[PDB]
Amino acid sequence: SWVYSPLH
Amino acid sequence: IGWRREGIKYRRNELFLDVLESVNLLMSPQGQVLSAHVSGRVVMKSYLSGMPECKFGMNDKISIAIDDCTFHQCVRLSRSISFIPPDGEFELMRYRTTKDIILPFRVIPLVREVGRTKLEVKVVIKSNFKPSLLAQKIEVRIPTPLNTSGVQVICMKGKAKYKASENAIVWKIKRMAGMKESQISAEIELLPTNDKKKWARPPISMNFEVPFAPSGLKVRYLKVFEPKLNYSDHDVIKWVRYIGRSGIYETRC
Ligand code: NI
Repeated sequence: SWVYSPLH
Repeated sequence: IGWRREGIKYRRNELFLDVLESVNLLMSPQGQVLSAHVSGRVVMKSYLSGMPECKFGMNDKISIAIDDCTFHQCVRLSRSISFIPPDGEFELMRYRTTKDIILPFRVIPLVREVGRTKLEVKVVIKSNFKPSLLAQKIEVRIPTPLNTSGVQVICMKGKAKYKASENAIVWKIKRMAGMKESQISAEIELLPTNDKKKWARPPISMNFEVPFAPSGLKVRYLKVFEPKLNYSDHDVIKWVRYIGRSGIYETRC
């Protein structure tokens, strides 16, 4: 499980 | 509404979305998909002031196709997905998929018998995804027969060990970019045995982790509306992460 990204 | 209290407030209204999927595959030695499905769930972690009414939209005009669904008893009938989330962390939905799934890895087994003394094994894996995405925690398990006296192995990537007490060569690779391929070569040395029934070969097994939904699912948007408080949808900070992990992912050989 990973690093988050901006939704957009 | 017995799952969210009245006076919640955060300056810095933020939400995190987790899209978690395991992709299961049974494949013939020639590359025919014998069986395949994805089961997934969306976890939401939200820190939002007040009593926000959220709208979760994804690329499933059915653009992927969902076989089945379960929602947190907080989502409302119609049409789209609507709800006032519990504060913090909860499971938004479980879903199932079977069509047009993306198989991140293609395992290609090659097995030659050499006399009654030795088995030659070559296994190739191929990353089937964008070259700029990285897979990790890659593990390939090649079963070995009961009457195995020892094993030779070479691999230009990762590391591999025969574990006798487990009857498998285990190949470990830290990361691999999409659109690549890797070889492993093994020579399996055999003890004399009951020449009757052959080796009923278990399939070659695989584990991996990828930063995308193998179902092809994408979050299109998550919209927050809190009619009362000063903040609106554009004030909310939004994050997403996709983790596709292998469930059962085997290739007969
Ligand atoms: Ni969190």
